[PDB]
Amino acid sequence: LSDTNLVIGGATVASLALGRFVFLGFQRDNAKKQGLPQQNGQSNVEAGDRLAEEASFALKTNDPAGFNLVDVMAWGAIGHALGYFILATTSLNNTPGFDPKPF
Amino acid sequence: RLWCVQVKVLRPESYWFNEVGKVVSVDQSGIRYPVVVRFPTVNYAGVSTNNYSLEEVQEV
Amino acid sequence: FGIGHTMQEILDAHTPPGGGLGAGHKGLFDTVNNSLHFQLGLALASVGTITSLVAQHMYSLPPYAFLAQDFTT
Amino acid sequence: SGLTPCSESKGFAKRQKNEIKALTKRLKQYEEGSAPSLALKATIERTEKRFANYGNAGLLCGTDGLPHLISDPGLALRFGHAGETLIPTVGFLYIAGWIGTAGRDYLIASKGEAKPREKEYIIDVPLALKISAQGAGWPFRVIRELQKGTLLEKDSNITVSPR
Amino acid sequence: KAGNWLPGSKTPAYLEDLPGSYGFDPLKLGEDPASLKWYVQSELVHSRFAMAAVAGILIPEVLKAFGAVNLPVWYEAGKYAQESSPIPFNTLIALEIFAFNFVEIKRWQDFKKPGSQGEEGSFVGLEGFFKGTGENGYPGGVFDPLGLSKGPGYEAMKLREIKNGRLAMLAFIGFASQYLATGKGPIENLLDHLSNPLANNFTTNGTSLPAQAHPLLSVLKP
Amino acid sequence: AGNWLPGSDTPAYLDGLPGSFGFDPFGLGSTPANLQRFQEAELVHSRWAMAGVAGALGAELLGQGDWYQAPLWAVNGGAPTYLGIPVPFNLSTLLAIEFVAIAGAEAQRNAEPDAEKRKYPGGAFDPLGFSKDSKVLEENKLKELKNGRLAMLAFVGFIAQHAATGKGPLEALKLHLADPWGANFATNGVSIPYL
Amino acid sequence: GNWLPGSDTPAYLDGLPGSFGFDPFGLGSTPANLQRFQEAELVHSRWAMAGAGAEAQRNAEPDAEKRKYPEENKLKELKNGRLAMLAFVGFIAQHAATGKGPLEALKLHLADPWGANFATNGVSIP
Ligand code: CHL
Ligand code: CLA
Ligand code: CLA
Ligand code: CLA
Ligand SMILES: CC1=C(/C=C/C(C)=C/C=C/C(C)=C/C=C/C=C(C)/C=C/C=C(C)/C=C/C2=C(C)CCCC2(C)C)C(C)(C)CCC1
Ligand SMILES: CC(=O)/C=C/C=C(C)/C=C\[C@H]1[C@H](C)CCCC1(C)C
Repeated sequence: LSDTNLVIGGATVASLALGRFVFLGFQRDNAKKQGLPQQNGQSNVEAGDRLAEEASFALKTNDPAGFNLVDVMAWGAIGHALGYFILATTSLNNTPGFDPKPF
Repeated sequence: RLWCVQVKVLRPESYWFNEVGKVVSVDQSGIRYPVVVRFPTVNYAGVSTNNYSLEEVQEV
Repeated sequence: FGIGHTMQEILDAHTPPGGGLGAGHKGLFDTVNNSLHFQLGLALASVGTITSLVAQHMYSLPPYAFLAQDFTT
Repeated sequence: SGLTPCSESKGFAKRQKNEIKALTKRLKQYEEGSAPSLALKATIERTEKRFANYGNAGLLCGTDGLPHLISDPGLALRFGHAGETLIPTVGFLYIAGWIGTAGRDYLIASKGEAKPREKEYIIDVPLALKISAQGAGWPFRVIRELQKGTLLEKDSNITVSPR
Repeated sequence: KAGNWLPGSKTPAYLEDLPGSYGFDPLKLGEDPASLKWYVQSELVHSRFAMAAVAGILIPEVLKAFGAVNLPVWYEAGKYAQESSPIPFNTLIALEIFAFNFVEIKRWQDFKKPGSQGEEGSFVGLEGFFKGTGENGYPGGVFDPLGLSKGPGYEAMKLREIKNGRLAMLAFIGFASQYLATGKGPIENLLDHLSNPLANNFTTNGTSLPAQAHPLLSVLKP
Repeated sequence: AGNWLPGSDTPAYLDGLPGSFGFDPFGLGSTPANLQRFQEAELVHSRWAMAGVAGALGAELLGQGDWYQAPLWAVNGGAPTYLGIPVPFNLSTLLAIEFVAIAGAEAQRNAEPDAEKRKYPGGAFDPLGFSKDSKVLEENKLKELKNGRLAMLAFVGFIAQHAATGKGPLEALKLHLADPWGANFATNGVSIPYL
Repeated sequence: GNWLPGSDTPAYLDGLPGSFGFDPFGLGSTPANLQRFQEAELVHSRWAMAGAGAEAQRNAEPDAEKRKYPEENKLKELKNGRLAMLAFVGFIAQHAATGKGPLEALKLHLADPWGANFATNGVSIP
């Protein structure tokens, strides 16, 4: 439990919780309305792109709210990015000689 | 439709599209472009008259 | 993977509600995606502008050692 | 812009002195009272008056010793340079709107004639002179046409090519 | 019509019934009726401003010439009033901007919709002040406290207002030009003209006829 | 409830709205979906501004300093205190907690499909039942919008005054009261830049 | 009677208590403004004669006469009250113009009616 452990783990946990409980409905209905990528009124796989088939692992999860593996990677990536931003800004502001503030 | 009534040309490829000309005569024998229209300006070929269908002119 | 934006829907969504741009960007995904000449025109406009940016920035902010002293180069 | 007033610019003074010296060097080959001597002395007098007038107008001078004009309306009004570009802008725009309004009025008046093209190459000179005199009040009339909606022809009455 | 500005000319028909009309519109500025209404209001507003200004210049100058008062001359009265003014310059400008924004917007709204500043609920209970008269440029109410617009000399008073207004407008521009050309006040200019009218006029002030544009001035002299 | 510009023609789409004085000279409300979104936005801005101006004035009136100096412990190495009592958090914890809480509240608010409830939700947000009667509720909507508009203008005044003169709001009020004709926006060197 | 004998008074003013027909600018031409300005005159006059919860309950009732009077004595009150507001404005103006109190200036007027008044001091006339 160091400062790195605290900031990275707390940011990741907060991001995963925000994606699981708060923004899951918003993300879900935006991804529903935007839908699959299209070309000329058809999805890419219907148009003949076999490599564009939806990955079968990505939907079914066993989480009761439907939080799947892809959600975990996305929200954990956001959490790691936020935690490293905090750690880097703190590292800059604690190093003598560096002062990014506008006053 | 009437003789000497102003009409607006609706044919897009016409030089006088959206402009107003004067009906010279309307052929009554069922030809494809019966409305003869005279214009105050010449087109690029120096011509001032052209024939139009009924749906190609609008009475103004 | 079930996440990410769909460009056709982004373009279809960006129409000002006051009607100032008519139908907006509706249908432009298929217009761009089906026309190699639209894509090449966009690519050439952007790349050529970037080439000019390279010219304007390499003389004033020379990135290579002993380049600024080499006047001919 | 780091410039200096021309009345205190050393390059400005050097340019005046050098131009006068060249004209005076040309002068010492003619008798006094001759036409070349009088012409050269008149040119010298005009040169001295020009340099004095450009110094007295508050013009700014560069390192070249030459007057540089200020054209931002803010910098001109606060620092006394409105006579360089801003007042000429107003004067030009007034005369240009006069010329354009007189031309438009003549064209509109000729449009109602039986032979409208005849007035375009055989000028109705009394009508043209009358319309030209009335162009002095162009901004009032043009602004009224703009608010009334009669300045512009409607888009449905103008020919366009197929798109 | 009050007359013809140029006897024998054809006067425009749209100026036949306006008060103070002499058929004078050679530039045809008032040919459009909406423009004519706006210009009637503008001429009245300019007339009343110039009227009050020329009064506030001439009457102090006349009383100064008579030895009554010794108020400062008009082109320097801004300096002398500002030093003794309790309110500083910037606050005076801001207050003037606020007050004139308010009153000119009310006047403008009445111009666009006549009688609309006097309707019920328009002002905060005091809308009866500003009922208007249905006449462009003649508000009344508070602005006519003695009710003299309801008398039978109203039409002649409109004509008196416009002609005195035009005279005052010309007079103020004369005040400004005379100061810029001579550097003295208007009563001093009049007394100098009265002392020698042939030699003391605009042809000798050194500004109205520029010497470069008029080379005969330096030639045809004793 | 009146006319912002008496004697002027007012837009017909504004007729009947709570707090309507016919003010839309730029025609931003001519689109109905935009008008409904703008109504929600004006109400949210009004309520945030009323709470914010009340906090900025009352925290100062309790000796805790003006609104500008409240966060500067986070940049001067100080510590947060509420009414003198020390608060046991750092700035990053405050940001995380505020983000989580406000994001949850605004995500719950955004989900409401009903147009009336997106503006006037009621229910658990009206535990005292002022929305029981319509005639009280309608005039309270006008009261809410007018108070909120005043608070929005007040907060922008706080910001602009502190930018121009560098003083707190109560100090600016004291300075104006000591010399009204000589200490105002016109006498700073900022608001009218050409004197 | 009439504030100006010979002037024709407006018809909306006739019948009101204390109506001498004085409304040159027609501020009371509408009943809504005339009813509210009747309350304002009475409240101003009552405060001048004598010189939140009380003022809120003043307009809580929905009646018309109770906001004003919650026929001879009404005219008596209105003629006395108007003199009181004139007197208070005179007090403010005189203390602004001479710097003295309202009672000693009465003695100054009595001791010199022709050499000490609003004309002589350099405030009311510059
Ligand atoms: C008609 C207005 C007007 C005019 C012609 C003048 C003219 C003059 N003033 Mg005065 N002033 C005027 C209004 C005012 N002045 C002053 C306060 C002073 C001071 C303190 C001093 C002067 C002095 C002077 C003289 C100095 C010359 C100068 O600086 O050019 C100014 C030229 C102008 C034409 C005046 C300003 C421009 C314009 C007329 C203002 C009004 C335009 C409208 C606001 C436009 C509104 C647009 C609408 C459509 C929204 C000059 C004779 C001074 C001088 O004599 O030095 C010894 C001096 O010391 N003025 C105030 C108080 C804020 C005014 C309020 O309106
Ligand atoms: C209100 C009208 C009016 C009157 C009565 C005067 C009177 C005078 N002016 Mg001013 N003046 C006016 C308006 C007026 N001016 C205007 C509009 C301008 C700007 C062009 C001037 C610019 C001016 C200058 C630069 C000078 C005078 C000077 C004079 C003096 C006469 C000699 C002269 O040069 O005439 C001025 C000549 C003009 C051509 C201006 C005429 C303008 C008016 C409006 C013409 C209409 C007159 C009218 C038909 C009859 C007037 C009758 C009267 C009872 C109103 C005299 C004190 C001189 C001076 O100050 O004293 C020695 C002088 O140097 N005037
Ligand atoms: C007051 C509120 C407000 C404001 C100011 C705007 C402003 C804007 N919105 Mg709207 N919007 C609003 C409310 C608002 N919005 C609301 C409540 C919603 C619902 C959520 C939207 C939803 C919305 C969508 C979905 C879109 C916009 C878009 C736009 C933009 C273009 C609108 C338009 O019609 O352009 C009119 C433009 C023209 C008619 C063309 C003008 C071309 C000029 C004349 C060319 C000049 C070239 C020049 C001469 C050459 C170079 C100059 C040289 C000096 C360099 C603009 C930034 C669009 C966009 O652009 O988003 C970024 C868009 O897709 N809005
Ligand atoms: C009645 C005269 C008149 C008017 C009001 C206009 C107005 C306009 N011109 Mg057109 N033009 C004219 C005559 C006129 N033009 C003539 C005679 C020519 C042939 C040389 C052109 C060739 C021309 C081109 C090639 C272009 C314009 C464009 C424009 C527009 C922008 C302004 C401009 O670019 O000026 C520039 C004007 C010129 C370069 C030519 C002006 C020549 C003189 C000064 C004007 C004619 C005066 C006329 C003889 C007066 C007779 C009146 C008298 C009998 C009473 C504007 C709609 C531009 C555009 O369309 O903008 C959107 C544009 O690209 N003009
Ligand atoms: C099962 C379960 C659960 C859960 C838990 C867990 C198990 C979780 C985990 C999760 C996690 C733990 C996740 C994580 C993730 C992460 C991630 C995915 C990451 C990523 C990263 C990144 C992306 C990074 C990047 C970068 C780099 C590399 C460099 C620098 C910059 C940056 C930072 C950007 C619970 C209890 C609730 C319930 C019951 C059951
Ligand atoms: C300042 C600038 O950037 C653009 C201004 C020009 C206008 C308003 C264009 C013309 C209008 C007029 C009123 C009728 C024709 C079409 C328009 C667009 C409505």
